[PDB]
Amino acid sequence: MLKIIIPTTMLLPMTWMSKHNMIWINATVHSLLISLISLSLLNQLGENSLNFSLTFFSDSLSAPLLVLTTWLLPLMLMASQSHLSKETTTRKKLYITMLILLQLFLIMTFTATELILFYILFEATLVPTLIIITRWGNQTERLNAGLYFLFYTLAGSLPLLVALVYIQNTTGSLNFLIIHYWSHPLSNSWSNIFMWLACIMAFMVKMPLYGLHLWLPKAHVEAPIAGSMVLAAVLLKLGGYGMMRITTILNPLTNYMAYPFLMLSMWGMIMTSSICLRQTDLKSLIAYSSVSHMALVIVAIMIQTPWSFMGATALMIAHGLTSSMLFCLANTNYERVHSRTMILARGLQTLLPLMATWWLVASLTNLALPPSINLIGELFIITASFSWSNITIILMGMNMMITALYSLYMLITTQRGKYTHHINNIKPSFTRENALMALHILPLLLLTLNPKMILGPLY
Amino acid sequence: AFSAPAAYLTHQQKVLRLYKRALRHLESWCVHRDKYRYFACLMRARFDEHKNEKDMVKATQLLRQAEEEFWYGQHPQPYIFPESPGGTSYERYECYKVPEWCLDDWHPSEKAMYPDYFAKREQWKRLRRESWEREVKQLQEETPPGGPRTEALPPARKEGDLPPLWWHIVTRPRERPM
Amino acid sequence: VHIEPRYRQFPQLTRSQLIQAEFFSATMWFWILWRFWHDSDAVLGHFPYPDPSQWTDEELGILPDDE
Amino acid sequence: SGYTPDEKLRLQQLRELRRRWLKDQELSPREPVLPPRHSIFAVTHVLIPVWIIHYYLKYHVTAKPYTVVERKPRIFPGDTILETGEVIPLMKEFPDQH
Amino acid sequence: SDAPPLTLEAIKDRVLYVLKLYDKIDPEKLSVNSHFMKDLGLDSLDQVEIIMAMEDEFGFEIPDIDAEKLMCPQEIVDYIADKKDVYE
Amino acid sequence: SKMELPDYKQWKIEGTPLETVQEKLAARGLRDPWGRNEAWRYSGGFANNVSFVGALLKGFKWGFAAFVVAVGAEYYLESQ
Amino acid sequence: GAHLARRYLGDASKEPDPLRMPTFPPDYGFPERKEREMVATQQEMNDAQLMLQQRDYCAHYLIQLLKCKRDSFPNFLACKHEQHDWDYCEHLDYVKRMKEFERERRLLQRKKRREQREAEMARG
Amino acid sequence: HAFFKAMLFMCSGSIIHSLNDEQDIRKMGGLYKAMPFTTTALIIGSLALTGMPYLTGFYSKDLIIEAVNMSYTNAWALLMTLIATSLTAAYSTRIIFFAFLGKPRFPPLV
Amino acid sequence: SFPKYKPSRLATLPATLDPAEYDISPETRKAQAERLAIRSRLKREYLLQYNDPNRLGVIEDPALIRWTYARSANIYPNFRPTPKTSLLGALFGIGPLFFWYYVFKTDRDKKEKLIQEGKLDQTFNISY
Ligand SMILES: CCCCCCCCCCCCCCCCC[C@@H](O)O[C@H](CO[C@H](O)CCCCCCCCCCCCCCC)COP(=O)(O)OCC[N+](C)(C)C
Ligand SMILES: CCCCCCCCCCCC(=O)SCCNC(=O)CCNC(=O)[C@H](O)C(C)(C)COP(=O)(O)O
Repeated sequence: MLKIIIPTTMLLPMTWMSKHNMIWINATVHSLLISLISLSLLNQLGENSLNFSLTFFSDSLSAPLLVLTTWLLPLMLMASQSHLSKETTTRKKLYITMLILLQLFLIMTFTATELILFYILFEATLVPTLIIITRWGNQTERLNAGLYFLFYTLAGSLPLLVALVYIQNTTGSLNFLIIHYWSHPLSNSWSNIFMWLACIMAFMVKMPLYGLHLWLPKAHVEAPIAGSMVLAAVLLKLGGYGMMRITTILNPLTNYMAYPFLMLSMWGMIMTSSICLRQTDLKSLIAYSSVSHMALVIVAIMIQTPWSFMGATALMIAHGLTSSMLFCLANTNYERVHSRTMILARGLQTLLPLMATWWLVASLTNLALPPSINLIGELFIITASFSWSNITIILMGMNMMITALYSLYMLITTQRGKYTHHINNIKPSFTRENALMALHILPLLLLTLNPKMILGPLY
Repeated sequence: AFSAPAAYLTHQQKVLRLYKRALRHLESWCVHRDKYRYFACLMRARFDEHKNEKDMVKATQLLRQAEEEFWYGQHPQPYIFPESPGGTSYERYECYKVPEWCLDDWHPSEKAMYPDYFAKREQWKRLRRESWEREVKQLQEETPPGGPRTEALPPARKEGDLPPLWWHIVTRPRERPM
Repeated sequence: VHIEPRYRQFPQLTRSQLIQAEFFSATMWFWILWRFWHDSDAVLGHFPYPDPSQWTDEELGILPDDE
Repeated sequence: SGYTPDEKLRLQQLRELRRRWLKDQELSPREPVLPPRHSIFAVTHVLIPVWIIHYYLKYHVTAKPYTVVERKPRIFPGDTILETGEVIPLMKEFPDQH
Repeated sequence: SDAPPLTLEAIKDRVLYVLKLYDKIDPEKLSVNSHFMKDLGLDSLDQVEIIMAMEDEFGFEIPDIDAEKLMCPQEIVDYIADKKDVYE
Repeated sequence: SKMELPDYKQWKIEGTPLETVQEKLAARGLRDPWGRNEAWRYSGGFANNVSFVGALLKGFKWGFAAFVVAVGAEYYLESQ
Repeated sequence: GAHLARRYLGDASKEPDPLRMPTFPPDYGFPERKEREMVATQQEMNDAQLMLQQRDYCAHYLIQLLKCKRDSFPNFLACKHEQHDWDYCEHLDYVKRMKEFERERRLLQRKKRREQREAEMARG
Repeated sequence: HAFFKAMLFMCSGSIIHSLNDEQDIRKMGGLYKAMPFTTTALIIGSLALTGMPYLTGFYSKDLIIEAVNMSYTNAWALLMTLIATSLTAAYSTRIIFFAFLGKPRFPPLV
Repeated sequence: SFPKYKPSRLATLPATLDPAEYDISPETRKAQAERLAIRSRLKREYLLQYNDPNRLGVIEDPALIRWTYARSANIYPNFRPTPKTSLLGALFGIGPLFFWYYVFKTDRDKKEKLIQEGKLDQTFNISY
């Protein structure tokens, strides 16, 4: 699959050899071309994966994620060139280099056949993200956010490494195919319980799980717009992909080791949906929305059924697109008024009608309106949970109401009412921002047209 | 809405407000015109019976009983004018009110239409720009040294002055803008 | 059709609206009368409701309190 | 009671300015300078859609089993079948409670 | 269409019409600039009743703080004109 | 277009319930100074209005005449 | 309904119970009873697809009414004889049901009174 | 129900539009003669809503009531249905009486 | 004389029913004067920038900034572990989790016990 990896490593020197005023054009054009190339991975089989070599393979679960990453890179490039206009040429090239390196690490992570290689790449993704957050963030909290982003990850991932090597000294292989075929049940002992915890906690903290999520609001609020985009749409799905991969060796311990995490996921989904109802920061509201959706995904992965896995895959794809769109929509208003408070700029539908339409579509998709893929994933997960236990329909149902409320709340706070009188610097929407919104929203409904592409291997 | 409020309401002001509220709610109770006129005359006589009370304490005590009686006997669903703060059309047209500064961002193709309107707009903007320094100086002169004590603003007194802080009052969007 | 305000007088009425209103009221009443003349059973009932107490024991088959 | 002279004078001046501003909102006769068959509805909105729909249902939808399922027609005594020609017997010699 | 574009002359005519139906004022003695307490000898209750009559006639409410200040028919006409964006 | 208000002295409370209100207020020593302002709602073409039963049976006469004609024709059309 | 007042306020011991009814043998009071017959075949009602609730003892009149309705389609006011026949059949069915209700009430009250009288006679 | 409910709402909207977007029946005077066609339509719709015989509302509401009368059903539900079908005529009478009969109560600019 | 109206949290007392505004004394009038003076000074400070022809952007309001900072960043530095805080945190953060765990564990145990005995009527239950 080097036909995708090599063009990114070629994006690197092309950016570093570009003329000072042509970096954005070249980067965007060739990133779009790389996305078009990566579109060919959607042609999957029904029985096994695409085993390209001893190192890399593609599956029906990782191909949509790869397509989403390669599609997200150009969107980040367009969203970044506004607030980086005054930067020097060298620092702009460094920023683009960080973005390209992040894409390369994510591409190699989603296709690694080996669990230690997966760990190495899934840990290497931290350095570009941390550098971006702590160098190009705007306020003084960013430094603290970086620390919160770093150690929260590492404290979860360092035990996993130990567990991984332990497994390789017992079974002799960490290759995913051999691991799947030579799978054996896990007994009920304290050592197996702690091995389960070591294998699970890293991906549960990257989701993030409720109670372990405190890093996410900081990281997604103090980051630049591209950083928030990549953190919310792709980097949160590393936990889901890793859990879906690693759960093949944890049965039947999961059958009873999932209870605390299931309880945390459901109650914290309710809790974060409620938190969204009282939020003075517009970016924090989107961050907590991400927390709630990822709690739903955690439940789906933890109950371990084919319908749950299908719904979880669809929900990850839909959430990535939707949250990236919401972050960009909030960043437009921030760039206009230089403040993140939701009740500062009001009645924006009067001043920006097409932006109000984009806001309406994003909010309608966030609350899982049929037949959007958000709804497909949510409904599949809810049906699987109902099969798991009939009482869950209470909590899930509760969430379905609360989400809608806060979603429309945001819209009604930002677009309706009367405009603030003293704010007179609201210029007409640029073609770049409208194109960004359209390129976010059109793929969502296009995938709604053909939903089996994002339903995962269990389809 | 146009007048600057005071630090407090006088006794006479409170009595007048209670009289108006009682009349309106009684009209809400008495739908027909002749019945309303009858009971409004009765209410007027009831009000002017105690008009000549020299004891202020007893006057405010009578007002207290009047407010208690009104709150007990108020109409639960009083008539509200459609554009009043409780009416069915209170803020119906606020979505059509667009601030004037938006016109500063129109494309030159849009400004190619309506040339004379934009010429008049340029004249108004120039007048505001010339006027601003004087408006600030007048407010500086007329202000007591311990800051303003009310929200009232002075008029223009000089030969060709303009009343200070006039731009956003004069250029209100409209009552029926679109 | 131009109709101007009146300020405390009865509004101006065109003949067409009065003709339409009277015609439709008349057609409603004619329809009601015609349908009642032809479908009285729909309102007054069609079959006589029998009372039970005038049914003899012979057709109801109850014994004379002896066996 | 009433206004004080300052409020009256300020209201007069603001009123003059506001009436001037509202007079300026008017349009001169040239302001909108614009820069430089009968039954066709029944054809483009009924005939064309029904042609496409009929073609799609006749040659694509009904090319698969159970795509357009129609409930069985009601058969009454004394009827004759179109294909088999079978006639249905009558109904058991009504007691005739006339 | 909708209601005609109310003018200053129409507003003044309507206000004077309403005032001339009041039994406590003499129609001959009443003028556009006549004061309610000074020239006409009314008290505050009569002024409240006059404001309520104007509210009924034009179909919109005048706040008490603003209604306390209108003392002559010209002031009432001016307040109505500024409220309804009438300039001719 | 270009219409003036009717003359103000044609409005009188005589012959209206406002007269009854004035008489009842006179017996208590009171007075109603606003009756002429309300007289227009009773003076002109609003002088009289139907009752509820009169309103419900709006077009009963014409419809009943038509019904009688139709039934008479039916009675002499079955004689064919 | 008056029967409701009789059952709920008066002695409910002698009043028929709609849920549990009839409580006497069908041949108890009558010397012999005729078996109620049907005119419509099961296949006939199946072909007509009436309802599971319209396949009562008056189904033949309903079938004839539906057939005449279909045959006289544009003239939707021509099948009045058939509708009248169906209505008369259902009216007779309801009359039969009321007769059963009264038979049960009379049997209940007579049986209980006779049992009380026999018990009193055996108690003296 | 669709027919007469929609046309009753259309008549109410016509009244509202004529009287300068006024919706309160207390300020709606005598419109029986001022709005002849609207009065005719509203009267016919009110009679249809109350199940006056041989109108559109008769053929459904009459059968519904006579069917709840003949069923093994909750007694409280039957009583509440009867009281509600009385209150229906009650509020239709309220609308007609307050909106069309009597003397005008709207602002003098007609 | 008439039935009395007693206020609540979600239905507060009207101004005209307030005894406190019907017995006034000069220091109350002085306090109202200073309140109006503060309001007028803030209004003038706002309106001077609002009408400035050279002002482009957002008029910064320290009240909004203070409100958001108090709601977001000032909370932890002013936190003390007290019996009230500890008890409320333990309750609201632990009780719901164990309640839902008990409910779902009981339901799933009952369902599994029904499955083992072979009496749950799982016919047509293909998709899970
Ligand atoms: C802030 C959010 C962070 C994320 C939270 C992650 C949740 C992690 C919780 C771990 C889940 C379960 C752990 C162990 C499994 C069973 C737990 C125990 O209570 O069950 C009984 C265990 O019995 C007793 O409970 C003994 C354990 C008591 C000591 C454990 C300390 C618990 C204190 C809780 C502290 C909070 C931990 C989290 C710190 C952050 C079962 O009886 P037993 O059959 O014998 O043990 C089964 C194992 N066998 C088969 C080998 C024998
Ligand atoms: C609908 C159900 C609610 C019914 C509520 C109504 C019932 C309450 C009616 C009785 C209440 C009273 O009269 S309370 C009587 C209060 N007593 C006084 O006011 C004595 C001092 N006089 C003055 O203040 C002025 O002369 C003034 C009177 C304001 C005139 O103002 P002007 O001359 O300068 O216009």
